[PDB]
Order: sequence, then structure tokens, then C-alpha cells
Amino acid sequence: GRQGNKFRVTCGLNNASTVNCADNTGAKTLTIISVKGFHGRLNRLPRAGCGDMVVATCKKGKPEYRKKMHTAVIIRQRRTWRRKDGVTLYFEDNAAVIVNMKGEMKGSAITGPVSKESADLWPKISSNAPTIV
Amino acid sequence: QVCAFSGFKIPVAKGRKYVRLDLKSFTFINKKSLMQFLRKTNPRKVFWTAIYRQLNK
Amino acid sequence: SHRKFEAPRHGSLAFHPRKRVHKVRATVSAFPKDNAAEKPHLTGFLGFKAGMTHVIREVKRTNTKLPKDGVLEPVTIIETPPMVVAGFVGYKKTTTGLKPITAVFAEHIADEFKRRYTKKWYKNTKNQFAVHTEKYNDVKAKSKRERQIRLIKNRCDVVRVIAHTQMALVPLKQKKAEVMEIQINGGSIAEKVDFAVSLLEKQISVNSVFGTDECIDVCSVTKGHGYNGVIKRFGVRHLPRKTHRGLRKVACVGAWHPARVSWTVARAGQMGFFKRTEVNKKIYRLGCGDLKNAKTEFDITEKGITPMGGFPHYGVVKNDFLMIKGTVAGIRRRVISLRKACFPSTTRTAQEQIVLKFIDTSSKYGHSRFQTTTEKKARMGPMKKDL
RNA sequence: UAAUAACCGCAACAGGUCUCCAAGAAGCAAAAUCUUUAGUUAAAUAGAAUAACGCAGGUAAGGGAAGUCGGCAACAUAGCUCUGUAAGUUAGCAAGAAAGAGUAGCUCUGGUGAUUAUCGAAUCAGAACUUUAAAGGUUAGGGG
RNA sequence: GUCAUCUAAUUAGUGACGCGCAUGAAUGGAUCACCGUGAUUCCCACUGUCCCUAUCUGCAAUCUAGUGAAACCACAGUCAA
RNA sequence: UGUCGGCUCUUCCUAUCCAUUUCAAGCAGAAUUGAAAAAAGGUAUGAUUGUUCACCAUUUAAUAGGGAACGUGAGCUGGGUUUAGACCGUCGUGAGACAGGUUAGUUUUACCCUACCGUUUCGGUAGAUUUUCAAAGUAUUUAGAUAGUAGCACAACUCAGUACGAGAGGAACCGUUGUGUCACGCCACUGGAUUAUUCAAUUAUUUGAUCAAAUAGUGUUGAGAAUCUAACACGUGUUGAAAUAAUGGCUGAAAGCCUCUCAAGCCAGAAUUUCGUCUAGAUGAAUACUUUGUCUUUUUCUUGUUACUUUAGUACAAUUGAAAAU
RNA sequence: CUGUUGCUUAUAGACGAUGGCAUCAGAAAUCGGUGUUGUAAGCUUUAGAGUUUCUUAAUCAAUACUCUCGGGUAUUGAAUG
Repeated sequence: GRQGNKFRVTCGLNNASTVNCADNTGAKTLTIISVKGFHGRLNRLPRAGCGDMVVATCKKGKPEYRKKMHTAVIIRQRRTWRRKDGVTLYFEDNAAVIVNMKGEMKGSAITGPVSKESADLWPKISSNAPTIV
Repeated sequence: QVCAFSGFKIPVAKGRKYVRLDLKSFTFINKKSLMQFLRKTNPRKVFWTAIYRQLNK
Repeated sequence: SHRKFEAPRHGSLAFHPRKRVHKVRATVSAFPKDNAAEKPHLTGFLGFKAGMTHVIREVKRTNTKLPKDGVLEPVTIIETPPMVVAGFVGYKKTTTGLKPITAVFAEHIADEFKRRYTKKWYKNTKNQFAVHTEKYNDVKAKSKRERQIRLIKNRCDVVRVIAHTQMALVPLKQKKAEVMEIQINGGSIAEKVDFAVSLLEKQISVNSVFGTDECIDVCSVTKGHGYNGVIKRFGVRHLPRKTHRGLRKVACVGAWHPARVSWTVARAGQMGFFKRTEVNKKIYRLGCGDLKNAKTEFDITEKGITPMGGFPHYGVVKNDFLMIKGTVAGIRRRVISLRKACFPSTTRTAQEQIVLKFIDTSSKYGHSRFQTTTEKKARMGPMKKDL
């Protein structure tokens, strides 16, 4: 579902990390279980950065979304990361939006800003993104 | 780029950017200014700030 | 019993044993393969590392998603004042490797080169090359020298120039020069010696050896650390907090039946003053003549490559210098042995042109703001110390 | 002498051994911390360098028990005042449940008495102004 | 053990069923309010437990001047078959 | 001879899970299945259980199987088992028994030799006499017998909705661009530690009050240069030549034909082998100066070496030793 | 020639070792650059809520104005002279 490549973004989100769900699909928070495309190493915890697809679970939300495994995409993170043009930036919170393998967004709205890395990687997120940072 | 708190001219490849939830982003020059910005300190009351040096003299 | 989970081994056995070197200068263990269909040229140089800055560089590569404003890269500054050639030596291919045949030296030798042949100069009589100089013009010596020149052209296959630096042009307290043998890769041995003889006592600039946007290899000695533990030396995993007798060690140092600790087990020891060769290093700015400054087409302010306050622990750079993309092995003031690439890189990033937009000459101490001390006084205006 | 050297422990042993007299600050406090009278500066040797591995005390980007037999160890709450407090119950409790707000400095105002205007006690409440917005130097409950 | 429930995932916990190898009534049966440096499970908060290690201080360790033991010791001390 | 498992770490086997090179299919494509070369590289995160084992939820190119005194307790832990307290169930008249369950139970010593890792000291390699030479001493520049060896994997674009196939579906070669990990570094940019008790503030005690400090074994807080550092910052390992294993072929007999050869002779073909590159490295070589010029030993001076000093003794230029290949 | 020794020597370092200089040796301040923190002490702005005390002068008063981009520190492993 993703289009194009992504540069190095220091993955600040670990396994069992709770992130907000800026999507409007009745889900409040998501805790990361795995990371799609992660290459395993001994004793290493899966890592997620901006624009990274993850497999998460909902421990708080509506009954049709709670206690189930979803497939979110990280749109912003509190970890400071550096762009290739020498820009160092970091958001105020960790957030994600629920998508699927094809990439089509489940919801229709996003609250707050969306990082550039997740916007260009997933075209459907960019259309619903209010502002792209 | 100009620092949000100190108002100093930010050199290239220096400083940090803070993106708030209200869709407003500020780029700072050092952790000295960023910490004072997060405490809601008034740059008009901080003597070494460029903003303070414009209001007076 | 097998190990429960398989993980890569810690450290590299390609560098064992890890013995610290004795001489600061690192002798290059090879040279680019000779081609006999080209004009003879020098294949190496010698410079002293001064420090590192960062340059915003405009990308000339195509089909890459890098930003148009320019990427940010680090660059090392290698001050390379001209070196003086003080002789040349021929080598012959025998059944035990290269065997030097002779070494024809120049008539006049600087005191810097003389210091290499003693350990207490202030007590020495300083009579190095005294007989070689005072008897240089005798008919017996001139005939002997012609024999040495003729011997190389007949029974030799490798020519190297014994070039040395000039300690008077650098902020280092060392007075004795550094001597490097630079091979002459080019035509037949007949025209190699002719090139070598023409170079006696003649200073060679770095621009004569290396070109522009040239990929080179750097050989030097890394920064010393002294005695170090297993965690830093090999990167092994720290033990749990509960562990008796300590945390930072390798728990099992071998099985029973071999009854001897293997050479492959990570052990404590000396990390530090090791010789390393790094390949495929790009040259950004050839700081000779016009390009000796720190100005660019985009940023036309006139400033020196030395940052405000000088390079930390080094001083002020005023001679020719090189801009090396990335990091090189060794701390400031370390001697660096540059050399042309043995395996030239054919990647699109290796052939890509370099166009510098900005060069950072701001102070390397603290959170500096200004580029030049003049513009610092401009923005800050008149202070009160100077009324 | 009556004990970190005179007592018992093989010793000038960080163990043990019954009592009397007892200042100031601060605080609810014979608490922690600092000082006065008195005592002492020596109580199994020092100097140089400032490697690894240790013993004792610490801090940390993003994540927050994913480590582990097990939140083991550490972190975290913590004083006082006002509001407010559940199921359950032997009807006494649970209960400091849980949860929320306030606290500094300077300048003032009022209340609580004795003797016929003066004399005296810290305690409570209130109001402007100011600042780095205030229990937290020490002491000081994690909760369900 | 089988059924619910707790979790993304439950040889764990809780609640049910009971021909229960081999429960059961002052060898006491059932029932817990309050209490417990008692045993078990789950939540919120917090954190170097961990991802993954970095760094600081004191005391040693290192070297030196003085002083100065002990366990142990058939003889000793490089490997492959 | 310290008796389970787990943690840490190294190495070995192939009866190969992946990547590389091949052959076969009831192999159109895609996905697969059977087999050969090949052990240089990689082979994960968690709920429950002391568990090995097991069973689940993921991720991955793959989440292969085993050994090393059932590797590894003067390496750790003490969860289990496996003393001494106590409870229950069954058995026994009773003391007591239970590969039945439950809870609580001290984990000692390396300063010795060797192995391994690093690090010093001393000793030293024989055929050579074109003085434009030869040897010894000191110092520099180089040399490389041997030993180790390092780079892998994935993804995106284009090829291409193309080949193939009725349709459904649906690749690959070259090229380009990134990511992950491992290895080597490095201090520019960003982050962390911070007794420069740096600068500032401030609680308590003591300096008659201000200034300026001290004490609270670093009082505390905010900012915090240097130095170190990042799994948190960033660079390099995209690198060339030949010969090969399995296999596919060329010419070609045996065996008038056929055949890749259990024949002679060739070619192409791997994450392979060797050069090339990197690290350590022995005997060494060249040049500079001090010497010496048939030779040695015992003393002896020096921190040590060489030349050097005394008494000797010994020899004194002149027929030896080469075809190569088959 | 080499070693000891000196620079309380470094690009090095457990100790040796290693690297540099040794009379044009070295070290030291001071000065300028370069950094860190945030405006020093003294007098003035009735800054200033208010209470006193003359009587409508003063005094005391958190904090704040000018001198002040001030003062202090800065190799100790910074860089000129």
C-alpha cells in the first residue's frame, strides 16, 4: 500500500507503547504489538517511527474496536528525529490512524498535524491530513 | 529562521523545532530557549532576549 | 548442548590481535596497481587533521528524493602544507618481495629531515648527511651517483620518492619532519627515474597529487583509550543487576572439554592506538589557491576555514587543506597518510559533482550563533568595554 | 576506667554491658540539620597517577515491566487547611478510603484577656502589592 | 478436567459443574467484617528492571616509602589423536 | 568430579530453514514439490508453566535440527528438586510413609601454574671482500614466511499490469534509490552525564546589620561550557582479476554409429577457492653517521653498545664447481 | 651513540612502554578572540500596596528603573600574542 521509499527516522516507539488514535474510528488509544517490516534481533524490542506501519491493539474504545488487533500507521511521535536537510523536529504526542494492508484509511478525519514522512508514504493519509509537517 | 523565544537569527543546521497540537510549530536556537518557552516565560521580561531589546532602548 | 538462540558474534576477528602501534604515522601497506600507459605521478600525500565542520551541499544526483535546498554533511579538514622531496629509492621484485636497491638523496637536506636519524638532537653533533653534502660534488661521488641512477633503470621495478613535510608551517610543537615514501605510478622505469630526479629538492603541493571530486583512501591511527573492559572493547551484553562479583563481563569464557580459553572469547585489554585504513573517501573542496578560503558561490562572505576561536586543541589553519566527506580515524593533530584509491568506485554517488552552498565556520565551543567575528560585533553592536 | 583503648568477647575487636545531670535555632515533636559550655582532630600507615573489574551514593533522550519464577532493586506519594468519601460490616469501623483545591515574600486589618487608658500571650481569619507562583534543604502514607 | 471471564495470546487468577484416585462436620463443616514485615492474581501511577547502555563522585584496585601474613603444595605445568 | 532450568558467550556437525548456483515435475504464469554443490553469513518478540517440552498471538527472507563432562554455579540466579518449621488428602493402632499438593529455607576461596587477553626487559640468525667495497654499532624508511579476515539481507521505482494464460491472476534480467543489521571509526550538527561545588536563585544554622561566604560527608533547583558519549548524531565496508564444486555444453574415441570423458583435450558456471584489499607479524633489505679492514678468548669500563687499551699467537695473491629442453 | 633525568610533558598511558621539546628549552601571568550564566556592589527612578511620624518633610517597605549586552567564570584536556 505504501508508495515510495522512506529515509532514516529514529524509531522512538517501542513494543507495548500506548499511542493516541487521531482517527475518528471510535478508538482512543492503541498499544503497539509488532511492527510490519521489522527485522528481528535477539532481545531487541520492535521499533516504530514516523510513517511506520504497525500492528496494535485497542485497550480503550468502542466495543467493535476494543480488545482487537488493528493495523495502524504512526503519523507523529515525541522522539526527536532529523531530516536530511538538517532540520531537527519533534511533535507533542504519539498518534496513529487505523489503516489496512491496501493502505486505505478506515476513518475519514485526522486531528492535529501529520508528519511529512507518513504523508508521502501513504497517499490516503495525506488527503485526510489537515496540515503536513 | 528566527528563534521563537529568544528571537535570535537561527544559524543553518542548528536548533530544534517544536510542533504543537494546535497546528503551530516553533523553531528554537538552543535548549536554553526551549525550556523557558515550555515554562510560559515572557521574553519581554528576560533581559538577554532580542525581543526585550526592541521594546526598550 | 547447543545455544538456545543464535546471535552474531561480538567484535571482528579480522582485527585480532588488537596491538597498539608504536609510531604515530601509519605506513600505508599497499599502493594502487601500476599502469604503464600513463604519465608518471605521485600516488599519495601526508596531512595533519585539524578538526571537523559541516557543510550544506546542493545535490547534483538524479533520481534521488533528497531535498532541493541541500543536504547536511560533516567534513573533516586536513591541512596539507607542501612537502619537500629529498631523494628517491628503487625497488626490485625478488622471490622474497620487494627489495630496495639504492637510495639517491639530494645535495641539500633540511634540518627537519636530519632530526629523524637521532633520539636526543640537543646532545647530538648534528652531522647527518655531512659527508654526503661536503663530498657531493667530487668526481668519485658524481660517478657513484650516476651508477646508482643507472642501476635502478636496469634492475628495478618500483620507484618511490622519499618526501618529507615542513614542521615550520603547522601549529604542532614537533620540529622533526614526517617522512613518507610515495610511489610513482606511470610509464616505464626509465622515465620514472627521470621524473624522480627532476623532483629533488622541489616542493610538491597537494593539488598536484589529488584532483577534484576525487575518491581517496585514508590510513591513520585511531584515538587512544587505554585499558578497557569487555563491554566497550567488544560490545557484549551487560549482565543482570542481581549478578554477584560484577555486571560488565562475559559470563562464560569457554566450555569444559577444550580445556583452554579460545582466542575468539571477548577479553579485556587495550583499545585505542590502532592502525586503520578507510577507503572510498570523497574530496569536497581542494583548498589550494583560489579555494583556500571558506566562501561559496551562494554564500559570498570572505572568511577563513578556521572557525572563530581556532580549531579546538589545534590552532589556526593557514596552509592548503582538504575537505573530506565523513569521519577519518584519529583525533586532531594526528598524522594522516592520504593515498589514491586502489579500487576506484564506479557508483553514481562517487562520480557525482560537489557544489557547496554553505560552510560552517561558527565557533566549535558552546552554542555559537555567528559566523565571523566581524559580524558578531555587527549584530551585538558596540559593547561597553570599548565605550 | 566505667568504655570506638582500663569491663566480657585470645586484641587498643564497627559485638555486648545497669544508671544520674542536660543550652540555643526550627518544628507538633527528646524527630532529621546547624551551633554554644565541655571534649577531641587521633583513634588497624601515607604520597603519586586518575586504567579495566568492583563497594557506596547519583542522573538520563523516546518507550514504560516488553526484564524476570516473582515490580527483586530503584522510582513515585508524603507536612498542614478546606471540601468530599464507596461497596461491605460484628453497626464499633472500612477511613488519612478514593478524589479536588489552597500554601511564598512585603505592608496592613480584625477576633480571642487583666486592671481602671495602659499592660500581655501566641493563635485564627481577612485584604491589597510583588515575584523565579511558594510543604518538600532535612523530616515526610503509593493507591485500588 | 469441562463452561464463562480476565489478555492480541492464559499449565496462572476469579466465578460455575461434580460418583469427589482419596472433601465433610469440637481430627470441627460453612461463613471474613477489622487486623497481617503471611501466600496468589489483576489494574492506575512511577521509574535503567529492559529496548541499550552512557556518564559523575568518594573509597580502594595500579605504582612507590615503611611494614607484611594465609589456604594449598608427590614432581610439576603448551596441544591433537 | 557441586546434582534441573534460565541468563551471558564462543566454537563445532549437516541429516539445510533462508539467501547463492543447479537438475526434475502430473512445472503455462504465480505459488509450490523432489533432488545436487555448499556450513563463509542469518535464523526473532511475547501471554501461561521452575519446567526441557507444549500450546497460542504476532513479526520475518527464515524464524532448521543437534554436540561440546545431558558446554557453561571460585560466571550469575535459587524459581524446581533435595535436610531441619508448618498445613491438607490417603495409608498406619502408633512413631511415621507418600516420583501426592502447598508455603518458608546461609550458594564460601583464585594472591598459585597454565590457557586466553593485553604489556615490558634482555639475547640474536654466515658466507661478503670492484675502498664508487665488505662487516659491526645507533637511527630512520621499507619488506612480508605465517595467522586472522567482513560484509550480508530486505524493500521502493522502472521493466510492467508486460511475458504467460480463455479469464482469474501474474513474474524476471540490467539500471537506480533507500532501509535493517554486523564490523571499523568518529565529536562537526541533535541528545545525555556534569565536583569547571562555572553563573544565577533559594530553605535552615552561624558570621552585630549590608557585601561576601561557610556548614547541611555534592543542601536543593534552573541554565550549564569542556571531556566522554549515543542502541539517540554521523561517515566507510556498492571492490577489481583468474580458476572452480553441483550442472549444462564443445570436439571426440572406446564400440566405423552414438556419447560432455568410470578416456586424452576444452568452455560456461556459486553467498565458493586463490590473487588484489585490511590487521598483527619472523628471518630480513636500503640509506645516514661513528668506525674497522686475518682472526679469537678471558678479564675489564659503562645505564648499555661500538670503536678503543696491554701482553701474545696465527696466515700472507695467483690451475676449485654451469648447456638448455625432451 | 644509547639510557636515566627535566618540561608535576602530550596526540599516550595500570606500570613499563609510546610520542614531542630540551637554552631559539620551558613555565607564568596579563591582553585580545572565543564560550557559559543572565544585568554585580554604590547611589538614583516619590517605581511601589501601606503604616508610621512631623504635619500634608520624613522614615520603613517584597519587588522594580538608570548607570548595565552588566558583574563573575573561562583549560583545567580551548585558541593568539
